[PDB]
Amino acid sequence: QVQLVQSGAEVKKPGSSVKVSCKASGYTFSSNVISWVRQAPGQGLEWMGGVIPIVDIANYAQRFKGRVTITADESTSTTYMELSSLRSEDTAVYYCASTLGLVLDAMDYWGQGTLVTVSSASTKGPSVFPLAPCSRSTSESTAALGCLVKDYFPEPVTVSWNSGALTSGVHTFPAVLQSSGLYSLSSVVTVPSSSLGTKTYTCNVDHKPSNTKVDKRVEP
Amino acid sequence: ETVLTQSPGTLSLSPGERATLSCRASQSLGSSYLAWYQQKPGQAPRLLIYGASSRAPGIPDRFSGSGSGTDFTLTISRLEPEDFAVYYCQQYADSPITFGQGTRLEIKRTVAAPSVFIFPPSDEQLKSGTASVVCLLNNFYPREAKVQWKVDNALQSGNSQESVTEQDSKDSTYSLSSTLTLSKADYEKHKVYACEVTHQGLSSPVTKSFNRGEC
Repeated sequence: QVQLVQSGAEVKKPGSSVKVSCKASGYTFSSNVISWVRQAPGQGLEWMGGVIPIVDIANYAQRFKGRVTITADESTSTTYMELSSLRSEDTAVYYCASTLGLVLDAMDYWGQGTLVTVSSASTKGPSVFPLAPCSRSTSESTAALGCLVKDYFPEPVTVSWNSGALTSGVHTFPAVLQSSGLYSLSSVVTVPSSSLGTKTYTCNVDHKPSNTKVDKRVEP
Repeated sequence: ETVLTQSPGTLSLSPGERATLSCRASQSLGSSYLAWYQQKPGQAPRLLIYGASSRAPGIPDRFSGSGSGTDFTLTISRLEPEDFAVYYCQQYADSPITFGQGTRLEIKRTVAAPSVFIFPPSDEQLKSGTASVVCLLNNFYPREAKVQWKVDNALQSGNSQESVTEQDSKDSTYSLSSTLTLSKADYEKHKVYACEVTHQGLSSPVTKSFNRGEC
C-alpha cells in the first residue's frame, strides 16, 4: 500500500522553529517530487513548496522563502519541512503529498497531516463550569444545558454526558485556541423543557495529557 | 500569484441532483494546469480531477471536469451522500501553486430557525477573575447566522469567539456556540447581557438576555 506517514503533533513557542518529517513507503518507483501544503483550522489550503529527493532541490512559495526549508533524505525515503520564526498564523495542519510527476502538478497521495500548534502554554487540565439557564419561558418546548471546558492544553479532551449514557441531542463544539494560548470548548445538550429539573445531567471530561478526569453535575 | 475564485461559496443540493462547481482564475491557465480536490472534516484532500478534465485513479465516473483559459467547472452528475464535502480547485500553471477558497457542498433542507440560549458565568468561574458568557444557537439551517453581543446595549467587538458544528448527518442542521470573555471586574460593572441572533429562519433577530444579580 502506497503510504506517506508523517511525524506526530508538535507544540512550539512563538519565535521558535519546527521540523516535520514524511516517510514514503510502498511506492514501486519513488516519487519525483514531494510537496508540502498547510491548512490553518477552518481555513483553505496553502502550498509551501516542494522538493525533488533524487537531487535534493527544493522550490518555495515566495511568501515562505527564507522561513521554510524543505529537505530530502533519499536513503530513508524521507522528506522534512522546517519552518522558523513561528507566529500564531503558523498554527495549522501540515501535509506532505507526492505529485503526478512534476514540481508544478496535482497531488495524488497525501500524508495524514501533522498539527503544529504555536503556543506559549504548558500542559494544563481544564476547569469545567456549568452552563445552565437562569430563566426559561413557558413558550419554550426545549431547554439547553452544558459545560464550558476552559483553559486546557494541549488538545484533545473527550466530553461525555451521563457517563456515556446520554448521546442524543448532544453538541460538543470545536475548541477555540484563546489568545492566552489555552483551548476552550463547550458541550451542550438540548432536552424537552419538562426534563429540566426532573432528570440529572452530568458532563464527564477526560484530558489524558494532564491525567485529569472531572464530572460536573449541571444545575441552574 | 494567480488568484482562484470559486463559486458559489456554498452549494446546497439533495442526493440524486447534479452539482456544478466553478473556478475562475485571475489569469489564463491554459486547458491543463488545474486540479480539483474533495476534503472531508479531519481528512487530507483527495484528488478528483487533474489536467482540468482527467479523472484521478479510482474516482467514479459521476465526477467530471471541464473548462479552459480562466473558467473551469467540476460537475457531479448525480450526487451521493458521500459527496457532500468541501471542494477546492488548484492551479499549477506557474509558481506559486494556489488554491481556490473552497466551495461547501452541503445537504439542502427546509429553513430551520435556531433555538437560542444564553448562559451566565458560574460563580465557580467568577472566583478566579474571569467571566465567560455563552450563547448557543441550536439546530438551524442554512449555515449563515450572525451573533452580536451587547452589554447594557453596548455592541461588543473583539472579545468573543465562536465555533460551528459540522452539518448533522441525520437532520442536516448546524449549531453554533459563541463565548464572550470579560474580566470579573468588567463583568461586575454592568447589568444586562444579551446575545442577538440574525438568521433566515427568523422574521426578525431574536435576543436572549439576563441581568447580572438575578442570575
